[PDB]
Amino acid sequence: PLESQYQVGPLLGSGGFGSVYSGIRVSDNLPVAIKHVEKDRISDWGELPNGTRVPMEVVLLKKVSSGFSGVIRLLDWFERPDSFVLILERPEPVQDLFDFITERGALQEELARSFFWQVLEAVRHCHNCGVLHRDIKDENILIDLNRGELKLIDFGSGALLKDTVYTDFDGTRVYSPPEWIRYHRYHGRSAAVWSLGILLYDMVCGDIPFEHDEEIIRGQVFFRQRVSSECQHLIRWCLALRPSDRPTFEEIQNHPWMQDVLLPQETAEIHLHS
Ligand SMILES: O=c1c(O)c(-c2ccc(O)c(O)c2)oc2cc(O)cc(O)c12
Repeated sequence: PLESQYQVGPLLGSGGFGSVYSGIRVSDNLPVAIKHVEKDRISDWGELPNGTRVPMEVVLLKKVSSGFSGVIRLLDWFERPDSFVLILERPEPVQDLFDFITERGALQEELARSFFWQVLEAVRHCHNCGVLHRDIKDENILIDLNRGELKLIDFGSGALLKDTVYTDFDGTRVYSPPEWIRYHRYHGRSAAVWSLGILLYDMVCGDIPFEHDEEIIRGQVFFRQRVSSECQHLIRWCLALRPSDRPTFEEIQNHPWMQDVLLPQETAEIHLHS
């Protein structure tokens, strides 16, 4: 087989998620993203059904890879002496939500509703597959600008979903809940809802609501942009200080602010000018 099945293109990005390059599967010109991850920098390892040591990221991706398009799919992976190479889907054209928000500022509520709904559907799919992302944020969401479809990326801080407490976390701090800040303890679902509240605020205000630990613990949300009362209400519910006071995914999707969502294709035609 060998890495020769792909043609490497420009470097797309680099950070705590490794180095990701644009690529093309040679056998059928399929667009792909090629992620290199150094073995030394992988902290959380897992096991494949057959007893092979792979990055947790590979285990989680396999569990969420199938028909549904709300998550970027793992097409293949390789092991090198000092690294792992993951071959992932690559929509074209695409822009991550962080760059999209940097360029356009705060999003109209109609656009934030379509986007947020799609993130909720993707997170539900991950949880239904027994996977917790633990790093939901704008930088980890890609927008397929032609189809108006959002795709979750970088499962490198994720874990298998469980009903017991998590005492470890290596995702983004400014998106982490007060219970992790103060006690180093959180439950998967409620911590995810907290990050979804941070993300929703980020979408409708153009920036995250909290920067310091003190602000997260206090949980007081100030709106810097004009935002409807219903949206503000949903945000404040997602950012409730007590985990049990937060909405479940069902309660979020049945909220009045979430009604009459646009389909992804309508979303692109009206807001992505495509
Ligand atoms: O298709 C793409 C993709 O999958 C990824 C990706 C996947 C997993 C990661 O962990 C990550 O950091 C990036 O980035 C991209 C960046 C681009 O500019 C354009 C793309 O088409 C992709």
